[PDB]
Amino acid sequence: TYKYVNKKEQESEVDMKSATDNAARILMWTELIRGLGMTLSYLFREPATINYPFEKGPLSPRFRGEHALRRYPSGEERCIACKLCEAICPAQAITIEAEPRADGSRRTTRYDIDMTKCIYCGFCQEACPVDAIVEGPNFEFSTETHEELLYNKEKLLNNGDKWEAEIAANIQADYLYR
Amino acid sequence: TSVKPIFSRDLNEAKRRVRELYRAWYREVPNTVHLMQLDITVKQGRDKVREMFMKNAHVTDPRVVDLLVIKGKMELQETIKVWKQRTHVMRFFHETETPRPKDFLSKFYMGHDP
Amino acid sequence: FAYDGLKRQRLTEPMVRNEKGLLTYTSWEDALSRVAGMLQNFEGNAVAAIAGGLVDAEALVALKDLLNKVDSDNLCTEEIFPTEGAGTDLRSNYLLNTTIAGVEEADVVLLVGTNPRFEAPLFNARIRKSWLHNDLKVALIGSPVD
Amino acid sequence: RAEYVVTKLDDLINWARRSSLWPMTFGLACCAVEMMHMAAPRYDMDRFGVVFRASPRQADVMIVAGTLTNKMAPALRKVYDQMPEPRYVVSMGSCANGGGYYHYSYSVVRGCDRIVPVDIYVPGCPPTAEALLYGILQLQRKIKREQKLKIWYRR
Amino acid sequence: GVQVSPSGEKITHTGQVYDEKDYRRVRFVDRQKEVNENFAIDLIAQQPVNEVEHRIIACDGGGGALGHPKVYINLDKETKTGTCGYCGLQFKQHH
Amino acid sequence: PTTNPPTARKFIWTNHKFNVSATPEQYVPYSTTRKKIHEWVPPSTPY
Amino acid sequence: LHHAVIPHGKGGRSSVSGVVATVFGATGFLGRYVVNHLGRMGSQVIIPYRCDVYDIMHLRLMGDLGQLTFLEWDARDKDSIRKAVQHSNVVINLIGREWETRNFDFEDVFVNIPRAIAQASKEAGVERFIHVSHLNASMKSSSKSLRSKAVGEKEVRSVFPEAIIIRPSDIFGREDRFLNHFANYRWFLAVPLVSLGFKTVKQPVYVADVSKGIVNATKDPDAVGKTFAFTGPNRYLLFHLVKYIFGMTHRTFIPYPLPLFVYSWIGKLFGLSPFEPWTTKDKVERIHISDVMPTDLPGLEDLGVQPTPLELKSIEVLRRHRTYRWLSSEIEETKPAKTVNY
Amino acid sequence: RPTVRPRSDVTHKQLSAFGEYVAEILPKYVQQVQVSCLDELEICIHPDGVIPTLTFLRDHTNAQFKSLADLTAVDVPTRQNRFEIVYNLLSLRFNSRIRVKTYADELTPIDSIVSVHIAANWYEREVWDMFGVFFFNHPDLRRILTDYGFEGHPFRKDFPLTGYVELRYDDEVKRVVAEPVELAQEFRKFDLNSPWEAFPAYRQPP
Ligand SMILES: CCCCCCCCCCCCCCCCCC(=O)OC[C@H](COP(=O)(O)OCCN)OC(=O)CCCCCCCCCCCCCCCCC
Ligand SMILES: NC(=O)C1=CN([C@@H]2O[C@H](COP(=O)(O)OP(=O)(O)OC[C@H]3O[C@@H](n4cnc5c(N)ncnc54)[C@H](OP(=O)(O)O)[C@@H]3O)[C@@H](O)[C@H]2O)C=CC1
Ligand code: SF4
Ligand code: SF4
Ligand code: SF4
Ligand SMILES: [Zn+2]
Repeated sequence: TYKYVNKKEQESEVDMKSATDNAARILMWTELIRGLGMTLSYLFREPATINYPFEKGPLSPRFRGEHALRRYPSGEERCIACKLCEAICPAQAITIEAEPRADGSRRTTRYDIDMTKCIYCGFCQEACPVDAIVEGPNFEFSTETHEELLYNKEKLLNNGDKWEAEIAANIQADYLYR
Repeated sequence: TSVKPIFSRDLNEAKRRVRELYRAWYREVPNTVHLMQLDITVKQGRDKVREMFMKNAHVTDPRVVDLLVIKGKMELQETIKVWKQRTHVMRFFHETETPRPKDFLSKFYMGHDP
Repeated sequence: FAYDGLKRQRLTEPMVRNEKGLLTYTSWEDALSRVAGMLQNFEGNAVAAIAGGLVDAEALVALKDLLNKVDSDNLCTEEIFPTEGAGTDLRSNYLLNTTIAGVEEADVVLLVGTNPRFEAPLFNARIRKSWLHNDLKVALIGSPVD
Repeated sequence: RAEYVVTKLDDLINWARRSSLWPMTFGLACCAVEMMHMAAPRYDMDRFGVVFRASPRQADVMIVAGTLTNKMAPALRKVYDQMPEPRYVVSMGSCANGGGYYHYSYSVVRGCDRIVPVDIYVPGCPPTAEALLYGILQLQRKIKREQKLKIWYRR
Repeated sequence: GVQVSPSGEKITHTGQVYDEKDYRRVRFVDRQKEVNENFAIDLIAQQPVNEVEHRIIACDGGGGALGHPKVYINLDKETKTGTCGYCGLQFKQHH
Repeated sequence: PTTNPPTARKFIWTNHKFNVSATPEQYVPYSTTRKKIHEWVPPSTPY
Repeated sequence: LHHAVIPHGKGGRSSVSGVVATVFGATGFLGRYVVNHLGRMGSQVIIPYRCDVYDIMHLRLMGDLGQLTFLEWDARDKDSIRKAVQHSNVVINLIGREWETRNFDFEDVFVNIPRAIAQASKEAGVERFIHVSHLNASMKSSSKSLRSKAVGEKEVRSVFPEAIIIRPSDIFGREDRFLNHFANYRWFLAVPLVSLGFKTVKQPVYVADVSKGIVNATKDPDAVGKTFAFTGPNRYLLFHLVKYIFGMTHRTFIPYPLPLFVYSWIGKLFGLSPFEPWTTKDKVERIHISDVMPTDLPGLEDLGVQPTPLELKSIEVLRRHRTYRWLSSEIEETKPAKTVNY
Repeated sequence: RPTVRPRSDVTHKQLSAFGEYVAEILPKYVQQVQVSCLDELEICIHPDGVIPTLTFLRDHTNAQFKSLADLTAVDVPTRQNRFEIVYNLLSLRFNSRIRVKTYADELTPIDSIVSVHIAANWYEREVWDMFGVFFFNHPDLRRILTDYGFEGHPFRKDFPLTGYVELRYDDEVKRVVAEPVELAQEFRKFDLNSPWEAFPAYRQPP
């Protein structure tokens, strides 16, 4: 199936009624007036703009933004230093050098994202078998400097010690889809 | 060893092809300094042309000299035209990186570089 | 499990003795200058070296050729080996002249009063491999060890 | 009094520079698509006095969207060195901040900051058009808190 | 358990405090040091021991899909307690 | 969050901070690593 | 030294040099090159600014991601010098404006800034206090700055001994105050230079020669007190030094000689400018005190640099001052100056 | 079978039949026509015979392949002629694609098909820029994608992932100039390559 878009030319011996119809399109250029009334149809509409800091537009629970390290309901940093979250991070952004915690437990001494890296792809929150690293719904965390985007572990736990009321609602809204 | 040549035969025919190229830079260094504003006088601009030809003299294979000419015709087509910049042509000089000491003794007052 | 050792009590900077008598930290420009001063000064037979343990077969030469250019042979090592007859000569008096694989192709082993188990532990394993498989008999000479 | 007059002049001098700042018709990558959605009828620049003028001489801020390659880099500082010098800079993306993808490639500069100095950094691979908008509202107060006549009086 | 070093900086989960003779303490000048006050070494210790009835039992983190792949412990030791490597939750056998 | 409020977990913050941009009370990176090497201890005993 | 002041790194731009340094006057002309020659090789460079955050943007580059950290201060307080030089191995002094401000005079700037620093720097425990006086400033000079820039050269030695003191000549470079001074005399009828230029022998020096000299002075085991003098070759004469400029800058050149009876008073007319003045009482007189012969001092060549002649790097600093129809003129052209040995 | 992409046996005979056709019509410069499980055809040739089997495939009633799609150059540095140079073509008339690949050294060029397929004016230039395979009889060979002073042929596997130079602005000379490469993270080559063939009897017997 194919459809011609510009193919109508056939000289039908244009009658004098179909001439003025064409000779008044020209000499009154009215096809354009059908455009001026078309833009006049929109100043009388409601402009879709929104007062940003007072009206921040709509998102969804899977909007992935600023990373954060979640935490079990009884402290206990939810990371267990697997290293299958830098083995997949394609931007090569994460370095999670670890040790035994001196409790005998197994936790990070090091964790890192270079947020000037971190394509914000979601591979690390879907790979984490424990739901430690997530990618929160922040999108206002711009910075005046380059060093404030090198979130190591203390800027990134306490970040997860901030949005956990707001993360878990979205994680609870989505653990059926994943 | 019964290999296929390109743009030449035994080396003596592939050095006029090199001199025809030196025959194009030496007349077009004074042109570039005029066109695009450069600090160079003319002589440290031309001496660099010889410096970058008196780097690959150790070659003894026609096909290789047939090939290095071509890349020079690129970078002359890119310089007789202003597709390059002050930046790109004043990149040959290596003015920034400090020339590391060739001598043994100072070469490991910094770095494990054999 | 000794890789913990390469990150502990390990020398980093070139130190040098102080006007008080303590060790300070300085640069290669200052230490080699002091060492070289005490090598252009004393020469020949009062200038010597004691290697030992964990040493290349490359620094042994450079440390040999350096001290031979000030005509010294006092190049010594920590653990004694004889010299009374053909000590350093004739490379059959300080080697496994048999292959270490050769322990398989053998019916007898006299072990002088040493532990292959704890001196070169894995020369004892070929002995155990050749203790089990091919019927070998051993005679250890001195110091009963388990 | 003189200081109080100068603080208010320096608070009044900036109201113009921060309200009517005219960014520059940059591009280079996906990130630039979100600037269009910040010119769109949802998050309007023009409501913030922010207007695309496609020449630096008419400009007041560079918005660097996209991978700043090594071939584009002379054309990026040939352009930053064509404005007047109340000039500001904004680095949209993780390709422009550090080179997020392509940090280890050979034809990519590992940050807009290698070349032009920057006032603010907007992260996000495609930062939401409401995330440059948070930045060029933050750049819009980063020079509300500049004191250019105060430090002339005490000098 | 953020406890200050004799220099003045704070200690993290891990002792990492820059020494007094270190040059990389400038970066906190006119600034400060983001350090989490809630050490998981202690909060997990501030948590009782589930004195369960069975010898082999299960741990999760409150939701099978919401964390902690389901591993099982052997509670034969009465002296020590059995723990999951994922959380730090302790258990006992009661008999 | 008046009729569907969240669950509190005795670590979550109570006093939320805005984007600390260029003031103090901002972020500065570390090397949270425990220094991974140990050099030597010269004695205070000459010979 | 410690474990991270170690220079374990090749070259620079991501390496270490153990040159954690304070450089106070890094908002102007010389310090922007010093930071460049420290940051390029890999070095933390503490840059205290008293000024606009907008004027320190060009210092945000020439820094490899953590080695450039800034902080605020003012000369008229304590506890803002005892924070910069705390975590340092090196300190560098580049302060000095060119004139008297309403609040900081020649003595408040060339004597009391190094004194407070160098004392506040000796207490911290740093090893080096590279200081920059100005050559021709012994004492009893015709000016008022150089009569005070030797006072600082003594009030530092009496405070922080074993300090390096560089005494450079009159410096030139892009956005300088030396060649771009005489270049802008063309806005008037002509150049009013004294005695038809003669009786003023000058050997200027390029910035990077000074900066590469400083950066290598903060690393040698030498220079534990050695004074210096960064002067450069080609000891020019002023009339021919300016004729070179206005042949390079092809506008025109005619003298208009004067005594100091008036040419030091015209500076007092332009000295009545609340902004950066075009001339002063004393900016006229440095040009005319400028007379020296090198006697014994170490200099550049025994510090790491082979200095640069003005014959070569003069395009870059005067190519702007030209008109179209001279905007490309090839220093092949333009008749190099006459150099005097004496 | 519900997850295994049915083989569709019909269009594997159509192409293999056309494979013998292209070989016996043209024994010169042709070796091992092959056709994969994926129903697509491969006709490897000697590099002296490129144009005689691109004009043929552009100008022939039963092999109308007048539209070029790609011209790659695969690097395999375990053979003399490392640069395999792959053409792939398309019949509007037959709705069939094909692959016509060749070989080359670091110095054994291949004549250009710009007369046959003008589309390869730039696909050849990038192969020169990326790999360094010269092309006889080509209007304006030169770079497209790399810088104007980029010494190197980057897609050569000999070339490092981050190159030898990187650029930055030098206030002392007021230009974006190069000093050699100096990383901050050192790209961590991971050893993700398992044992365990995964494809037995689809392997290399010694
Ligand atoms: C009784 C006996 C005596 C009577 C004697 C009098 C006899 C009658 C005279 C009739 C005159 C008819 C009107 C004359 C003007 C017509 C001009 C004209 O013909 O324009 C034609 C031109 C198109 O030309 P062309 O190149 O051929 O394009 C078609 C190609 N397919 O068209 C164009 O290209 C113009 C397009 C420009 C559009 C710009 C938009 C204009 C915005 C409109 C403002 C609206 C308000 C109007 C205000 C008016 C001023 C008060
Ligand atoms: N460049 C030249 O022509 C020559 C200079 N010298 C010497 O070299 C050194 C460099 O001076 P240069 O940098 O060239 O001159 P600048 O004009 O560049 O001034 C340098 C810095 O000094 C700072 N400064 C001056 N006075 C004060 C003050 N009272 N309180 C705080 N900061 C102050 C300024 O800070 P802000 O930017 O905030 O004003 C400026 O950044 C000086 O010792 C000078 O005498 C010697 C020979 C030639
Ligand atoms: S995958 Fe999750 S638990 Fe494992 S190291 Fe990464 S963040 Fe920690
Ligand atoms: S979101 Fe993607 S790019 Fe970002 S840290 Fe996670 S895995 Fe890496
Ligand atoms: S950061 Fe992401 S969206 Fe922006 S240019 Fe790079 S790949 Fe495109
Ligand atoms: Zn558990």
